[PDB]
Amino acid sequence: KLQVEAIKRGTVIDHIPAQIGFKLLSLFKLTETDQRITIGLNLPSGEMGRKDLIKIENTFLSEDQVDQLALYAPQATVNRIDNYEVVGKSRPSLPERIDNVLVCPNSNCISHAEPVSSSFAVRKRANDIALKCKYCEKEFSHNVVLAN
Amino acid sequence: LQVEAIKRGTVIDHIPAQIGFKLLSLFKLTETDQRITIGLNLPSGEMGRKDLIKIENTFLSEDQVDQLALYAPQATVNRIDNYEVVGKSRPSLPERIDNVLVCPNSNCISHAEPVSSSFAVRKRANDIALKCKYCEKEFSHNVVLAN
Amino acid sequence: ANPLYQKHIISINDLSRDDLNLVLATAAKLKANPQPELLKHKVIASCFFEASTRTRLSFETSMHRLGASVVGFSDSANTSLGKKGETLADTISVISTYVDAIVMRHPQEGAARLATEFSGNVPVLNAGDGSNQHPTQTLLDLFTIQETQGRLDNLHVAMVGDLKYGRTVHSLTQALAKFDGNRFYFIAPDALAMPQYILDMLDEKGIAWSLHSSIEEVMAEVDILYMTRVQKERLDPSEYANVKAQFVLRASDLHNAKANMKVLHPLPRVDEIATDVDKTPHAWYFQQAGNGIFARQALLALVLNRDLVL
Amino acid sequence: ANPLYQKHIISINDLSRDDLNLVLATAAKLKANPQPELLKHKVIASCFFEASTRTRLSFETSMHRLGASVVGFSDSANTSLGKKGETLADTISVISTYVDAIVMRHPQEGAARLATEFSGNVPVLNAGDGSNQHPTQTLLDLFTIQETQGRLDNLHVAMVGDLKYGRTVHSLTQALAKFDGNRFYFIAPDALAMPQYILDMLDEKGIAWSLHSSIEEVMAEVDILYMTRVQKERLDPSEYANVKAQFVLRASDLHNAKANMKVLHPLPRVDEIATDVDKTPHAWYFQQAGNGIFARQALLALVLNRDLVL
Amino acid sequence: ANPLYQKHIISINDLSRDDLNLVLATAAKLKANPQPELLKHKVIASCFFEASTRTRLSFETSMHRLGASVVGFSDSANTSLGKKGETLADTISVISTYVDAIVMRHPQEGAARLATEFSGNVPVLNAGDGSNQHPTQTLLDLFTIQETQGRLDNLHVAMVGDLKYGRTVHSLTQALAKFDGNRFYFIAPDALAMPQYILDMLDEKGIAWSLHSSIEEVMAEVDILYMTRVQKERLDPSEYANVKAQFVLRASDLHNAKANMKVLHPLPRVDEIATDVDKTPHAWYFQQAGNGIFARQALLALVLNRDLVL
Amino acid sequence: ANPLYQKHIISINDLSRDDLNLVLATAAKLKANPQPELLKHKVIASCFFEASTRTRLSFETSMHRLGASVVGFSDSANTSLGKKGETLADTISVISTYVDAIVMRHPQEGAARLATEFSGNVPVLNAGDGSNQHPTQTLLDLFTIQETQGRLDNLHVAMVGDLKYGRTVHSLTQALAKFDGNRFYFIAPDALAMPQYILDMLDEKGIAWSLHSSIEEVMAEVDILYMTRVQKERLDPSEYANVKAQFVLRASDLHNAKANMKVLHPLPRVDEIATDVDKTPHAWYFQQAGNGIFARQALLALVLNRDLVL
Ligand SMILES: Nc1ccn([C@@H]2O[C@H](COP(=O)(O)OP(=O)(O)OP(=O)(O)O)[C@@H](O)[C@H]2O)c(=O)n1
Ligand SMILES: Nc1ccn([C@@H]2O[C@H](COP(=O)(O)OP(=O)(O)OP(=O)(O)O)[C@@H](O)[C@H]2O)c(=O)n1
Ligand SMILES: O=c1ccn([C@@H]2O[C@H](COP(=O)(O)OP(=O)(O)OP(=O)(O)O)[C@@H](O)[C@H]2O)c(=O)[nH]1
Ligand SMILES: O=c1ccn([C@@H]2O[C@H](COP(=O)(O)OP(=O)(O)OP(=O)(O)O)[C@@H](O)[C@H]2O)c(=O)[nH]1
Ligand SMILES: [Mg+2]
Ligand SMILES: [Mg+2]
Ligand SMILES: [Zn+2]
Ligand SMILES: [Zn+2]
Repeated sequence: KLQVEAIKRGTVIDHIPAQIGFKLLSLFKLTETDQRITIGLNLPSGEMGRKDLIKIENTFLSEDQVDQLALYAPQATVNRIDNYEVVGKSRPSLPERIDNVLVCPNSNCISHAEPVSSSFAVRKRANDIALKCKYCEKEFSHNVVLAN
Repeated sequence: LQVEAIKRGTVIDHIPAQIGFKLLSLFKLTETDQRITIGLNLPSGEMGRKDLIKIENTFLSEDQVDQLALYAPQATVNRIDNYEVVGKSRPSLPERIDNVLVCPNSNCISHAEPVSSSFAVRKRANDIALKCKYCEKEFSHNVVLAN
Repeated sequence: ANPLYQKHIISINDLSRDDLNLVLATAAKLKANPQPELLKHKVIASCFFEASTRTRLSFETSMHRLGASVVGFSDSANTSLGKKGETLADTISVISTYVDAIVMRHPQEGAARLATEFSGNVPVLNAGDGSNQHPTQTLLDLFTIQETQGRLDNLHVAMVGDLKYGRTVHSLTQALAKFDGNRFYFIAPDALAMPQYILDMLDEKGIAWSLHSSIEEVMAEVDILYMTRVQKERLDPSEYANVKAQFVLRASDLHNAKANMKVLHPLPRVDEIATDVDKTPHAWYFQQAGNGIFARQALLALVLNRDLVL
Repeated sequence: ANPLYQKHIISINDLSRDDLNLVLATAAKLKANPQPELLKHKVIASCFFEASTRTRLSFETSMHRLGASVVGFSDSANTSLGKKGETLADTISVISTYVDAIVMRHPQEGAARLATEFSGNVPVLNAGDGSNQHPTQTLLDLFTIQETQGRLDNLHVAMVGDLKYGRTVHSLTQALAKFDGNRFYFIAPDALAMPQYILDMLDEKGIAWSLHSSIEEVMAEVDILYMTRVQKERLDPSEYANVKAQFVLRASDLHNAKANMKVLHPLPRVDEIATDVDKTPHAWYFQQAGNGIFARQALLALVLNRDLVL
Repeated sequence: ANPLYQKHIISINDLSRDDLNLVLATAAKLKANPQPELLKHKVIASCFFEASTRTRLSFETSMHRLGASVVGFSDSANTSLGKKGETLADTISVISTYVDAIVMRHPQEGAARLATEFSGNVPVLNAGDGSNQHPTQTLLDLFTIQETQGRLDNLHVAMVGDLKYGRTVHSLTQALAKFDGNRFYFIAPDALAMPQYILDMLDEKGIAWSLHSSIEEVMAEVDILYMTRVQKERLDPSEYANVKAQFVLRASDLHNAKANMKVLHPLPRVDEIATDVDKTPHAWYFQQAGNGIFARQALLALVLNRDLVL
Repeated sequence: ANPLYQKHIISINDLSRDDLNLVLATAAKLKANPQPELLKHKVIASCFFEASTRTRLSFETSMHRLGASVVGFSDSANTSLGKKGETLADTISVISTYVDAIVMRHPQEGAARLATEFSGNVPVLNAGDGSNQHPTQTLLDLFTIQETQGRLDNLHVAMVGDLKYGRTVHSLTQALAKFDGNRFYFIAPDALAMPQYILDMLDEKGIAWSLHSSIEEVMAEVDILYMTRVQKERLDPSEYANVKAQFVLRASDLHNAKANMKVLHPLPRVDEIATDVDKTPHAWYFQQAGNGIFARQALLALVLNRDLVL
């Protein structure tokens, strides 16, 4: 059945949008470990047609670590696994703040080329999500922040 | 098998630990619709541990294999079709490396400009030396890699 | 300790109605009863990474009126370190080992906030960070409204000029919207309209605001007429001359003004207020400037002193 | 009177081991027990003919911490008199009728020495004269070593970076060579090697020094790792990138460092020390900068006050 | 003689449709068969009171391609000396005794028109006067559209970017409005909309135009996509970043573009056209710049040579 | 066509010995019999992004001596405006639609090479790219040696001065190393020695070279004494003064010089050649500069004219 076999224990992030799995591995430094990791990209899915999938053994994510996925993989399923059984399923929910991973689109923001981590207050609108920079205090569409 | 066999495509085996993700990034291997399966930190009989990249319905040209040499010089590029390994190659040092490197010379024209980086390669005194196409300066590969 | 002791003063967004009232009460008190030795033996850094003579003179005077010593710089580019390679982070890490408080003005948004992350236990006061915040200007503006009007609630406030790029009008509107029953009149060319994000903020709090083509539309009702600079250098010279007429104030415009009405302007004024206004009892822009001393003293005292003796 | 009362402070070459110890003892004392009125009624000239914001802020803060008043200038070229025709001799002849001490930084070697010849009974303190001396930087460096190490003798001191053009490393080496049993490790590209005249000085005193290609060669033994700036603008951009790797410090380099080891840097640091070093207990460059206040206060107190009350 | 012989070329509003067609016909002919000695023994002044390397190089190359000699200057060199003591009138009164034609660019609107009043018999060609006119840019734009589309009537023209402050798009719109059946699509942020005096002009002539917030709205219908540069000045950094995605073109935006559609841009295109567009068959901004040579040759030939070039 | 027809001239390392001999042969011919109309109707761009009066005057004179027209600019004029918004790629993409060849000088290494990638059919001649290449200087140097010595093989060549940072001596050494039997003598202070990558190159080819601390060591054996300027920047004032006497030539140093020996210097020679050398038969630096005209004419003729000049 399975190209990427079941694991005894750790975390499986399922239901990741195509072209987003690699993004997650990169942005969240997921491969910076010695633990065994198995990945499937462009896998078929019933519920989404085509998906990415990341398994990380002997590793678990907190609730906000899962929530930090919300912006890139809102319908992801994070499965906790021990002794071969899914002992927990959770789903990302918009966090109150997003640190480190975003870049402020204000070219005059002090955040650029200074030894600080980016930080954004999160608030859902209606047809997007607004991101307000901790430093320059400007608020942007998530669609603007996420792009170039 | 944690990452099962494929019918047709390329399997890059024997990648050093912590080099598999770097290869995915540098060479944009995941910018495709084809099914990719990956193992990182897998046990290896000959290496202790390794990384592993499988790209279905996809084959690498000879110079594409050779671009791996600076990162995974002992890698094994296997071509697969109908579940059979039809070819094995090991990267050889290329004579030029384009696109992925960054010239360490801060005054090089390459930085502010719509051109691809390019370095001529010379394994010489058993060091690998990289000469920038633009500024014509030559650097140790260790200096070019850090930047 | 008082609620502002050892706090950073970075943004009007971080200050509550209670905070603003405390600063203003303290400013009235120091105005009435100066304490020239309050900050004796304190050394304060006056760091103008972006030069601003008037704000700097004002801030340094406030330091001296409380007895503190002052070290600092003002930077065109002419300054050693100075416009080049060292990070602001490192500059603050160093200076915060020297002094008891840092007052700083900088051309980049967020610069004062970044400074707080490296100043350890040394308080940072933002004297202006790019197009973001200038909280002491807002505090002096608020102090002036409160002193002349007797309150910060249920006011009719007109704002006139460049409402789009005026950081001081955005901050003042945000601050007044922390109080109840205020009503706003915005008078600006369409190219320089008060931004939608401010309007949405007002709408959410059920605060009334409306647009008007001229000052005479609302002169009868206004308590505070807050005039802003309109920098020609971001309008077409022809465009500016085409639109200036409705954002320029002369003494004759004040004929039906209420007895309590005050005209404010953060300065410099160039074209926007004719000099014949100066002698009217409504002119209050130089008094406003004067009040910067008391608002800035109050902030320094509260931040650097646990319990205000009075 | 103390041995430094009314003395000029021009060169580390003029200061004895006893002199250095006195300054350092006095700095520890003022650090522990400040004397904010010690120099009350003294006026000190802060004369930066060559601009240096960090040194000037440091020096002026020290003046204010002792209660002195400060007059001065900082000169790009923008300053009346100011870059042109009047001799430095005349400038000093005038200023020394105004003030009680002159702190001066100048782009020409020997400028502070020349000043002493025209300042009459007014003490001159050299805050940097071209590529020659910067004695207060050395004193703050020494104070920092002494405070963290408990001594100035029998130390293992590594110096890393531009050892050829660093006036601060030459002076520090000269000063430490006034003490006994110190051993030096010099880590620099061949183009920026510690000069032969310094090496000959060490050889004559039987002080051990050796060259090393990397910091890891000596990390296990080092007490003080003194990192210097390497100004790109005197290496080829290609040359710099070719050689920077062995003169750049990261937290990972500190794995086998002794518990007492401190990393120093006169600042600004740009490339030479990664920010991950900052949080290690070995990072001491901002503390070092902080110590400039106490070393500079000690110097001013000793020079301007006969008998240190303590 | 030909209709433009010895005429001044100051404003697109002084050139009739027949004049425009004549310049373009002459440009096509000189492109097909050069006349390298047509203006032999002519001396032309290239007077760039306001510097513009690209416009100046283009104009001077055109002079040389016709065999004329060139004298001139580029300015903004009274950087801190100040503005002229001597009037532009006097400068032109003198230069017009030297040369056979004057090509001039100047920071003030109307400068070329004033020049014609002092140049006597000598023709003045306007290479740009402030935010007023830039007729040869419009001529090269028109020539480029005519060449790639085969006509200047019944076209669907999109203009994108700073439509408010672009003298080049105002002129091109006025020029295309001299022809019949053209349809306009204006894509601009609200702050940078095509001015009303332009829309009124189109309305008087019964010419259809519409506003759009995005290029994709119109891509499938456009024959010409005329991009302009959004000046960072004209905006706040944060504002610019919020709007940018609208006025920026990348190759993927062209998927539904008509095969004949050409993308133009008067240059520099720094941000608004991604380099991936360059290799598409639609990219025509460098060819456009190239056509500046033939448009400017044509104008020089017609103004200075009595008989039509054939 | 001739081997250099329509070729880019970017680097000495791309020119073979045959190419070098061809340029020099062509230079000799044009010196003997000028061809003032060879490039009639050609337009050449003289693009000095980095200013260089002497190189630019030389190159433009060469263009005119062949009858070509010239358009261009000299820069470092974005003095405080800032670096380009527009890419060098775009500048070249535009200019290459104007002219028949581009001669360019630029402060960044690789700039001329990048230009070739955007210039299409238009040849690019490198007049200097940072510390990388300056091929026409090497060509004029070679032509001068060939003319005065009668050959480019079996020569004894001394190079003196800043051998470390002189792009001109690196190139001349690489060029002479394409010929046979040449012997090198490198006279330089330790801080400014000929780089190892050069010595390795000579070692691969079995070419003899030796280091000397003084010109007299080698004077009696040299055919060419190639002097370079020691940049005061590259050193400290005191260091420079300690070393100067080694790399400075005066007439008395030439007493034992061979009758055929010529002294060259790419200029300016400010310090290193005393004016008393000028009237000796060995002084050949002005004749050398003169030969720049013929070397640059030769290159322009070969690149732009299909057939060999005969
Ligand atoms: N020992 C295990 C158990 C399960 N999984 C993986 O974890 C994911 C969730 O397991 P499961 O709930 O059993 O699959 P589904 O029923 O499809 O769950 P969902 O509805 O979330 O898709 C699956 O991708 C499965 O392959 C695993 O890798 N190792
Ligand atoms: N249909 C197949 C066949 C092979 N492989 C993979 O390709 C690699 C090499 O194949 P193979 O020659 O069968 O394995 P080895 O004998 O171990 O070869 P080597 O000595 O190179 O390790 C292995 O990772 C194997 O799992 C695969 O993914 N799909
Ligand atoms: O752990 C896994 C899960 C899935 N897969 C591979 O992914 C594909 C789907 O296998 P699934 O098991 O995920 O089917 P599914 O219906 O549960 O999918 P969802 O709707 O929940 O998204 C199959 O091709 C399978 O081989 C793995 O290789 N490993
Ligand atoms: O295609 C593969 C190959 C290997 N693996 C997994 O990697 C581990 C090694 O399996 P291998 O099959 O690669 O063993 P090996 O002896 O050939 O190792 P090398 O020296 O050739 O490197 C095993 O745990 C296996 O499950 C896969 O999951 N998929
Ligand atoms: Mg499922
Ligand atoms: Mg194997
Ligand atoms: Zn920001
Ligand atoms: Zn390079």
